[PDB]
Amino acid sequence: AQKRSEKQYNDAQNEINKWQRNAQLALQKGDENLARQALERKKTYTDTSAAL
Amino acid sequence: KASLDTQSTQVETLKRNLIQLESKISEAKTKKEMLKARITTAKAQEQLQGM
Amino acid sequence: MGLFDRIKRVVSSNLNDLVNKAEDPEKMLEQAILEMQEDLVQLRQGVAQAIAAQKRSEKQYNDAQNEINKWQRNAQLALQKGDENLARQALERKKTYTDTSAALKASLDTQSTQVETLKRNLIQLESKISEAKTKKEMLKARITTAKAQEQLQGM
Amino acid sequence: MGLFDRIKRVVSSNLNDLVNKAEDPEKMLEQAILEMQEDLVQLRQGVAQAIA
Amino acid sequence: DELAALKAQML
Amino acid sequence: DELAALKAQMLP
Amino acid sequence: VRGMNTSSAMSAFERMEEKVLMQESRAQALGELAGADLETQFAQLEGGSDVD
Amino acid sequence: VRGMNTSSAMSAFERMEEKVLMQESRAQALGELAGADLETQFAQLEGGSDVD
Repeated sequence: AQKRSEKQYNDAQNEINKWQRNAQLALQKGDENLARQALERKKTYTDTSAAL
Repeated sequence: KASLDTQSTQVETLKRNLIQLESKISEAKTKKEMLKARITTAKAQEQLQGM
Repeated sequence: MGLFDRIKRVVSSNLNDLVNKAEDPEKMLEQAILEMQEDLVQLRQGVAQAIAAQKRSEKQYNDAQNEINKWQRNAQLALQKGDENLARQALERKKTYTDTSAALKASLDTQSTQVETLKRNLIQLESKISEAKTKKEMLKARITTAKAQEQLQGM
Repeated sequence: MGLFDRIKRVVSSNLNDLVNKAEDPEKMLEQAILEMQEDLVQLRQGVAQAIA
Repeated sequence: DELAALKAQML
Repeated sequence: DELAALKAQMLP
Repeated sequence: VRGMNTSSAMSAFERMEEKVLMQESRAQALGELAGADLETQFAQLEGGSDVD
Repeated sequence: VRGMNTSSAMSAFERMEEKVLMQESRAQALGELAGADLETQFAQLEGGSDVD
């Protein structure tokens, strides 16, 4: 179970990196909504990670 | 247009609510794994304590 | 109130028993694999019919074009005949046919877009089954490893 | 909800049971061999008829 | 349509 | 505030 | 895509959780085997052996 | 032409309302799929990809 949580935690960390890259890409794209979603996503993952 | 504007606001609120609801279930789902791990550990601990 | 509580307890006990009993990765995957393929086949049949329909529509469109060409020859014949009415009829018919062709073209574009969307969806669907197939093989491989691992742990 | 859950388990078990009964390499090949041969004979006959 | 017919008449 | 930060990130 | 209760979707979700737990459990079982001194000694021995 | 209760006319009217609603519902379902971050990221990614 600990390994599974770590994998999930690792996935969240991996997701955060991917999401951050997308946000940077979104800024280049000029779409405000895509950038906004990334910011919201970053906050929940960090909270989940801290709890985890 | 008037009906649509009122309708649009309701849908947006529902969408916002839906996102919050989705977030809430995900948080709950995460808790079960944590809850399962402590419970299993607790079960293991009592046997050791009894011995 | 008491009855509702009793129902929940019975349901919870039944649910707990049910998930463990039916939790077989290999059995579920095999059933799932068969079902997606069957669903895909139905979609493929529909796509084939749509493609055939588009071809049929093109043939109908071609016939209209052919009719216009035949009518154009008639207009030349009308001049030799010297009858005003025959020439007038051909012109009116030519105009509606062009309008019909435009409508047909719009329909064809919509049909093409639908087919393209279906094809795109099919490709995505096809990719999912391939991924699932790859996953199934990987899942099966893991199961064999687990059997090997347990024996090693035991000895 | 319970009925739906039961159906998935039943369907998977039934599907697994059905494939397992018919999962014989020799039997599947034999059944397959008979079908193609019959088809081949029909196709050959059809080709001969077509030629005629 | 009448104008179109006149052109057709030539042939 | 996060949105403002995102806007700053976007400009370069 | 939603990953909803879709029967195929549901089965995959059920299967994924089980394999990860099993793999983790298998790793844990391996770790228990690893914990023994003879196994531990082999790891130290292996590094020297690899160079040779 | 009137579009009156004519049985053929009536069926077409009934059918037209249903398909539009279904199409809208399908679009809404697609929109829900679109709402997810991975799907959103792809759109940003797609524009860059198209240029390439």
